[PDB]
Amino acid sequence: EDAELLVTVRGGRLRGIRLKTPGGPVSAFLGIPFAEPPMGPRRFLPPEPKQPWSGVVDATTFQSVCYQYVDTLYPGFEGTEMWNPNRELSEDCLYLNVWTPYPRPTSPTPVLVWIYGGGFYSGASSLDVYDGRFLVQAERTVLVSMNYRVGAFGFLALPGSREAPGNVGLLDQRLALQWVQENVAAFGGDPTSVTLFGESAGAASVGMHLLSPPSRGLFHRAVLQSGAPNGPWATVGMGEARRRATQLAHLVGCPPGGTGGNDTELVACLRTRPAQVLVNHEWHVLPQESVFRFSFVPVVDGDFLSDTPEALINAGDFHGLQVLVGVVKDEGSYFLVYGAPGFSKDNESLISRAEFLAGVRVGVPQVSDLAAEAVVLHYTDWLHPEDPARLREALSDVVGDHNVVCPVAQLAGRLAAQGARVYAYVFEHRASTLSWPLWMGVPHGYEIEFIFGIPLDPSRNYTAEEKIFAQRLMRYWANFARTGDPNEPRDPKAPQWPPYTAGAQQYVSLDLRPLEVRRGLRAQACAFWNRFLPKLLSAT
Amino acid sequence: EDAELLVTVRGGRLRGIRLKTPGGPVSAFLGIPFAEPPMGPRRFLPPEPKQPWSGVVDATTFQSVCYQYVDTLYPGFEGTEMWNPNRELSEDCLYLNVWTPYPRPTSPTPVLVWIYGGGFYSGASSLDVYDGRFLVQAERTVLVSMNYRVGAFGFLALPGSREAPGNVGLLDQRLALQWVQENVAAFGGDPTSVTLFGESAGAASVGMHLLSPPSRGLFHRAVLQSGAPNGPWATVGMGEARRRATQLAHLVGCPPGGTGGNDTELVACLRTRPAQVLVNHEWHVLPQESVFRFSFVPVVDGDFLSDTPEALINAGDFHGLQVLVGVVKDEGSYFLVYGAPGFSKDNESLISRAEFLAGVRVGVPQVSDLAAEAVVLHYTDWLHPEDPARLREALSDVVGDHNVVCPVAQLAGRLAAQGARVYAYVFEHRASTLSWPLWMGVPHGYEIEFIFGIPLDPSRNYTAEEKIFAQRLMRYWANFARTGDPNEPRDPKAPQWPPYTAGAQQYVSLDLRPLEVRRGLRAQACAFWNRFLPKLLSAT
Ligand SMILES: NC(=O)c1cc[n+](CCCn2ccnc2/C=N/O)cc1
Ligand SMILES: NC(=O)c1cc[n+](CCCn2ccnc2/C=N/O)cc1
Repeated sequence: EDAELLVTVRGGRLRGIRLKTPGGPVSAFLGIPFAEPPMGPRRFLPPEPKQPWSGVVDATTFQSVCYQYVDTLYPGFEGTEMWNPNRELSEDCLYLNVWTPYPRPTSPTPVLVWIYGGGFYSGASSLDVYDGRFLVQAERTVLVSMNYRVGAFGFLALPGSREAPGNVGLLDQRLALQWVQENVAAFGGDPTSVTLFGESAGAASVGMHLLSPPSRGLFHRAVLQSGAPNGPWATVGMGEARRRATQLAHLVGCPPGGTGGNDTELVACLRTRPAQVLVNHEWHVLPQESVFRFSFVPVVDGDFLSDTPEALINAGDFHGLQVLVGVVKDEGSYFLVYGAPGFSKDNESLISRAEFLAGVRVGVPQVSDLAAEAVVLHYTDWLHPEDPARLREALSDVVGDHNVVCPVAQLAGRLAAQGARVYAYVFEHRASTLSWPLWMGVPHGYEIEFIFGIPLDPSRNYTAEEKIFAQRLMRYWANFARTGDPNEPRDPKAPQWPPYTAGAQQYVSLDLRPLEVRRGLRAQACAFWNRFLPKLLSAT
Repeated sequence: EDAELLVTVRGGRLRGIRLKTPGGPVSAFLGIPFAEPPMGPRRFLPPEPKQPWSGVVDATTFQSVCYQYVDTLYPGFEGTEMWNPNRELSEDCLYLNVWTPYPRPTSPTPVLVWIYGGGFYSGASSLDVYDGRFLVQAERTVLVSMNYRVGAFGFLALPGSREAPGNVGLLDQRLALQWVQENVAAFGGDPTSVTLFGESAGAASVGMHLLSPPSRGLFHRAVLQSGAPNGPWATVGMGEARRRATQLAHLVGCPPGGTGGNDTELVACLRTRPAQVLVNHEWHVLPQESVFRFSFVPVVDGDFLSDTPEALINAGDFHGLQVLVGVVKDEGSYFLVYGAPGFSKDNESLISRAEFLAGVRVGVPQVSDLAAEAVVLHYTDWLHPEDPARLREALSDVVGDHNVVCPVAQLAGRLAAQGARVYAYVFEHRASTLSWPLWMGVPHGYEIEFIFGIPLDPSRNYTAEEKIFAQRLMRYWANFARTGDPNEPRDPKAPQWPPYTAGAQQYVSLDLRPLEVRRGLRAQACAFWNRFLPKLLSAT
């Protein structure tokens, strides 16, 4: 037994495991319980801190994945199954993982806290692409990642009641952040240099912690990848959250016909149902047929979020804060094979204009007929209004701009103009091992494997240029964690990454080629979403 | 060493296995290849007989399941998992199984041949509910069950071409019937007393072998359980079969962008696609939103079926043939949860009047607005036209009568009036271990476990009375297989089972109570489907 695999924390002792990288070993502590199991009477309730334990807790393997829907659209397909749970499903899932270099750093080291995405209905910290053994070995930093409750178990909200207050999945993340403040020093980490970074729903979660006062004192830097809290999918109304929760209870037989009419007996009936029963009816509570919309998401309850995320961003101070935001080239292509008519991953998806007009109503739900007419005007090439290849790219840009790119550009503009130093990027490299069709380009979620240094894994068929590209990306994220600046504090030979300002709107392209500075995060297209369309809906 | 576990057939030698029953041992020969693997260039082609092999083929375990869609509507639910494949999926699946008593019968024994159901898109002969160790031990008969290609691999039809002629899944069953004629004597079976029996799509398959001359001379008695070849779901036209096959090719990228669209190049493109790719787009070719409809079913091609099953039944002679038909009480309740609005297995499914009107358009597709009005009249109790419990039962009877009961009642009428001795039953016992909700009553598919003597398995939690009831049904089915008459030839004390005639229309009820003769297989309801509705559609 080695001396660096035994660590004592405020709850007790843990035995870690020594992972192996092509360039040196690394210590890991996988499966640390940071909360009591939210089972039985504690379902839908905020997390309670883990009670101290006797003996040594085995932290050599990942723990259970929180109960979640499992994607069955393309069974056996690598592109979809790489995001499915790789452990057993259980409500006993509130566990975090810590990677630390070997030998353990004798000086305090910056800490990176990863929050997985998955539309607030799925995801796990044990996926292969979230392996932090390569980022910790190459850049000698401390990586922490936790599981949080997703779906109804983490975001079912009956606003007003105390049996289902909502946003408990966000409280799972906050409790894990407090755990890092109280225990990351035992692993060689600096609790005064914590960098939150997440992707999609994790990026939205990172943004919601910026807007929540109790969570702001737990980290110092933020990285939002392909997501933002002001997105049209990230939050839901107090009344809509009550309707979605009530219909879910109706589908599972709650309340028993017909006694009961208050939230106390409604939640009491939900707590008796098996976990899989609630999951099988999760998608049946959405109001409309749509893509990029999810049943149970964070709610604006006045507690965790005192107001809407857009309001908190406009009227907030962000001085002394470094933020790194960015998107991929084709944000919307991934979500079109999940409901848009005429789209299939097994053909070229050469849609007609009739299918394009129907896809706009699916990609942009809850809009008037006039608002839909404005969308098809701005995204139609009127020289070739019937070209299937251009209509395919157009609908991909419609979903991408409406859901990811423009809410990110809106957030990045307000952050830089209110004190924060913001850096922006656009990931434009398609991995050579990508199993999705070519017409999707660089889809949503496929920059994560390069940030985590997955191409360094010799058992995978990546190219030599992609391995160098992975190390360069790991340097950017690490430099931003230590200094708050992605540039190398002493490098003059490499091109510089200029900050993003509301006026110049400068960003860089991440590719196999060196850095290239550009201007405008789709400024012309996002002016329609952020400026005009709000006013087009105010007048019905 | 047991000598009765080594059998030589016309292809080679086989090593069997001796299974255990609470009343004695039984020899089993599971996984006997009866055809060459239909892979590569043989996909969509008729089966070729298995060429003789050297050595000894191991017949001690079930072989692979044919490629098929897997139900993911209720993951982990016993009611649906029990029909999913229990072996690896592979196109190498043409294997049959033989159960024979120990000691091997020294006299020729009648042979039962089982054909599984599953809407021609799924099913396997290796399911636990199809285990023939109990029927063979208790009644000392020979039970044979085979796999046949389902879905597109067994019923994709481009009529006209020889690259995808259609009905090859039915030809897989015929080749297994010819195998029984040539080799069942080696197991102690009588090839002059072969009794076909299937359920749902298997029952329709048994009915289609009665109407095909080449298959007629391979068996002598037939049992059709909850299915008939004249059902609105069992067949499809040559034009519709071409449209469904062409769209499936389009969804998988066939033909390539700029290639000719003839049948030779189209089937050649489908043979290059992986098996799972064709399965993932199987349900995307149905024309309308409907229940109890399946993509690739047998086609009326003029070869296997010279005319429609309805025509061949009317213009056919059935003298010297004993048929046993029957249905369960609640045939339609199972299919409601797959798409009828307001239906869910986890609540009471107390639908409204508006949901009932929408469910009629789903349960009875392809009909005009006036035809749907007539269905609403016959199945609405106008004294309580909005009672949710009565509307739930009404839509269950709508789907049950339209798809199962009335197509069965018409088949039994024309058979008895044209020389065949027909016996009819109605299964009315709900199993005590049934996991489906109580409002479904006796769902479709849950009499099979009692015919196969599953309650005799000690590991199951069935009641004592259900074991005696299982032995009764095994006696009825065996007596029919032996003599063509389900009644006991030695016991005049038990109530007799009278034949079904076109005038008296007599049947019996099967439950824990003794036999009870009734009259009319939904005579008033089926007169609407079999007599009036065809005339209502002729005048549009
Ligand atoms: N069982 C169903 O009918 C069903 C419907 C919709 N979904 C939503 C798929 C997820 N999705 C939709 C739009 N974008 C996404 C995200 N995919 O990662 C799943 C299942
Ligand atoms: N949304 C889908 O991908 C889909 C899956 C399965 N189906 C068919 C389910 C099975 N079924 C439908 C109607 N009747 C049945 C019988 N099931 O046993 C339809 C659509």
